[PDB]
Amino acid sequence: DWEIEASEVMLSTRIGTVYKGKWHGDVAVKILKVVDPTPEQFQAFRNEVAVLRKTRHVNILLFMGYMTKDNLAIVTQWCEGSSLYKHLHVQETKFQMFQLIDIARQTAQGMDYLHAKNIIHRDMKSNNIFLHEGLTVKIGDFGLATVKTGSVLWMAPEVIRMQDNNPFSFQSDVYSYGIVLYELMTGELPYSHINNRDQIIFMVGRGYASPDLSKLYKNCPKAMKRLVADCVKKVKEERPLFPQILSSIELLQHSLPKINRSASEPSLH
Amino acid sequence: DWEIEASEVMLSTRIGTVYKGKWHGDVAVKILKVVDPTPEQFQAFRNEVAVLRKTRHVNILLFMGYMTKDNLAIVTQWCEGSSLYKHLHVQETKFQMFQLIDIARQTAQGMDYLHAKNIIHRDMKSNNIFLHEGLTVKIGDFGLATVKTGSVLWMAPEVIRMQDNNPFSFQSDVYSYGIVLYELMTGELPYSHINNRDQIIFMVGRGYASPDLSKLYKNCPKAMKRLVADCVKKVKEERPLFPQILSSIELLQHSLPKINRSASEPSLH
Amino acid sequence: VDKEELVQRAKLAEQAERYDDMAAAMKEVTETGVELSNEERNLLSVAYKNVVGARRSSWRVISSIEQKTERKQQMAKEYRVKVEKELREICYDVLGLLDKHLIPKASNPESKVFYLKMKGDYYRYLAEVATGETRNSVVEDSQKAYQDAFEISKAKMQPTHPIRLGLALNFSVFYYEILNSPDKACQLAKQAFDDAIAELDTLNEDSYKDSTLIMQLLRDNLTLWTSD
Amino acid sequence: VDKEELVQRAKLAEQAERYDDMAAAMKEVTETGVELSNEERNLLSVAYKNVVGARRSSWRVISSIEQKTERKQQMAKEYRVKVEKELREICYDVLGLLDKHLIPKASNPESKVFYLKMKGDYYRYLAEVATGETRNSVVEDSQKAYQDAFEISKAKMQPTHPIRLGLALNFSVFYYEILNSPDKACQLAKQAFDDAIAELDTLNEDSYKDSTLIMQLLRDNLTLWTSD
Repeated sequence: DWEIEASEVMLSTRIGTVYKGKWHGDVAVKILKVVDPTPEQFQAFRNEVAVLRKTRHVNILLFMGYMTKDNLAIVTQWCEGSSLYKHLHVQETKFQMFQLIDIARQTAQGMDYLHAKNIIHRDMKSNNIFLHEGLTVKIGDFGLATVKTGSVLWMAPEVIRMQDNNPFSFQSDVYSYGIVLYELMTGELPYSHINNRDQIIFMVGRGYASPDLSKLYKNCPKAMKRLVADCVKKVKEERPLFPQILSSIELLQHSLPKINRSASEPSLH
Repeated sequence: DWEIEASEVMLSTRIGTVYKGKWHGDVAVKILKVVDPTPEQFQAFRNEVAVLRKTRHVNILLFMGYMTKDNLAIVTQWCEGSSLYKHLHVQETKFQMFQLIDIARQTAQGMDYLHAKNIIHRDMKSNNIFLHEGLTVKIGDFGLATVKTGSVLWMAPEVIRMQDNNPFSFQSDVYSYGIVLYELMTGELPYSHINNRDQIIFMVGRGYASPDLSKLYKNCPKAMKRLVADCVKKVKEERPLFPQILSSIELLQHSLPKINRSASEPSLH
Repeated sequence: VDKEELVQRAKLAEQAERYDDMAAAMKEVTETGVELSNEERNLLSVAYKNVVGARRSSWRVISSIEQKTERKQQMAKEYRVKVEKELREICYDVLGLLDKHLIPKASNPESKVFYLKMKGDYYRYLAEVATGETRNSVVEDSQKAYQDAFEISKAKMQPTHPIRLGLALNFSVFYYEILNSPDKACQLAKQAFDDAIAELDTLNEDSYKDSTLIMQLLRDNLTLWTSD
Repeated sequence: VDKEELVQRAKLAEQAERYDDMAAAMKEVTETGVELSNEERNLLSVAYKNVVGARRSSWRVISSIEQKTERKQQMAKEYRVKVEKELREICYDVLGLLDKHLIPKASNPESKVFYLKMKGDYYRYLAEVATGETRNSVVEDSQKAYQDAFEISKAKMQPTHPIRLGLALNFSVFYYEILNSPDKACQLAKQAFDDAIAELDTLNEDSYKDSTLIMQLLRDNLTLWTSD
């Protein structure tokens, strides 16, 4: 099937577990990193294989194959571009408004495909969203993906609760995309005015506090504000699903202007 | 599996049989175009499905699924870019030499993956090689692909011969890639000095004549001419295989210079 | 006899990225005193547009730096005044040339609408920086000059024509930016767009290709004005 | 007391895309007669480099058009002569300033190597278009100025330093383009590359970041010269 002989692979550098290399082309190989796979680890790796084998989208990191000989590794596509966490604040790229909606629409369309194929990516942050080449967006790792701790900024108040730690519904992914959208829009990070992860996750987990919503840009329309508000809500009983969120983002992209200053006739000849 | 309900699909325009539309994102749907699928047509479409289900490469047009309800269609990724036939002579893009090797290496890498997975793309031309987005190369349709007429310029003399029309080995794909190479290198088309398809295919099919190689560019290294010559040969008993052709193209890309004029110190601050 | 030589020098200066020399050659070729053709007319337009646009971009950046805050404020003021002097000099040069040798001798309506559009343009460039009574006067001249070209365009000049579309685009951007009356600008852009779409079908390939650019700029400006 | 005012005007002219005014302000700020700092020295370098580079690109395009073929030939010759006059004027201006006010008063090896490198550079720009005995003289001056800076760099200046690397790059490109002796250029670039790689490890983040650009240009020129 997708099993690939271990002899026909090359591992160039350790820049990720994940090993940059070549396999009929530049690929990414995620070695297990433990010599012995305990039955639970093997179970997790076959869940990873099964969850990756059902995703084929132009907005999802491509799955190339898995090697099970002497180690467990999943061969995935290699993308030449930052993980969008750098572009957020570390690299400070400062995209324009018209290019700042396309990323949101592409992330929504990929998440749409994931949810349509009954795939829940579970937790996701700005790092897993790879801005590969010319603004194209690729969804990253599926480590927590299941078919039905360092950073707590991009993860749902229900998801911390886990009174039974059984349930994971689509609204968790909805808020994950909404918080990604908020970070993408304002280019900043809430809860960054202070340095107490325990306190911020206590206040946001139990509904004491909400992410601030006033750091957004003067240029963004009122409809974007309503969409982001409907994304970031405390209660997710009927948090609006990904089909209608993609419809709303497409409608708003249609109505947006793509220049900042009125442009006259260009130079003749 | 990859079967997708016919109700959840949209067909915007007829710009291909192939129907531009949306499916959790902009996709391409290749409707069968005949209402009744004879048993042979159904056999061909399951061969297409099987041949597409085994390709997952960043240089191959992505397979999204197949819809079998009231019509047969394969959902494939939609790429925003020319098919490289326009860029060849119709659009006349005139790529530089350093960007003129990357296309060859990427096409060789895609064909490497295809051949490693025991997939023979059979006949291919410059049109099937999609130059999507920032110079990335995607392999196109798999209509003639099998796991083991208008234009005859890019198709092998042995392949026209077909004394039994049974055999189809990897050397056919070699010349397919080699002829795509010179086309890409020279920016022109051989056998275009005249307008007699029957005569040109008679002279090249039976070994009477060969494509001219002297139309190639002055900036070319001597090694590129040697590679193209070893590609376009009359006899394909041991025409050099795709792993070593990719190795040679990678070495020559490494040895190439990427500027035309010596550059001094850039402007300070 | 020298007309070909001057146009040749203008083309060489365009290719050499030195717009001032081509503008000077263009000035001489018109001051000679014969009827101009489309090629030399467009060469004049592109030369003067390039030089004035470079000056205007420099003035915009100068004003943007001046906006922020102590002697730097007055230094930026003097720099803006110098750039204003250069801009006024070039604008008055082209306006006087248009008034004396070009519009009066213009024979065909196509030429008349082009020269009137150019005059309205350069009066708009003057108004973009001019203040007070001079601003009011140049605004009046700008509006009069375009309106006349608009009349000739409606009377004779084709409705899919790139010059008519460009006149509509420039008239609308003048209405929006200078007159501070976005309603008229939006209206004018809308009727121009509607007429062009009405006669879009009969367009040839090349005519479609140049017209669609001004069409797209009309659409972008209309979206920018309609949006909040 | 006026030094800050002139440096502010130079910065404003740089931001406003008008390099001539910043070059003139730079000229005044050095002609005043005090020691210059790194910021104002780099402002001078970038201003003069920008204006001379614009002139040189125009001359290159003019010569390329002139190469093709009848009065076009002598017209292009006259245009090339005019651009040559402007290039010679600016080059002799900067060289005269360098000989009279800058290198003589320079006090730090770093300053001396920078000004000598600039002198050799502008003599190279003169040699790029000069022919005959003038070409020979400017070539000799370029080689002497570059060699003295090379000596002081080897004697004192840090071997990972961006100015040393840039001097090696410019010396190599002079050797290749003007002296028509690619062997010495390849040797010099190779030794500079080797020394920089030898002391590459101890580099800081910022020093790494600026040095690697000149390193990459050295590698590209080496590849271009080595290739057929």
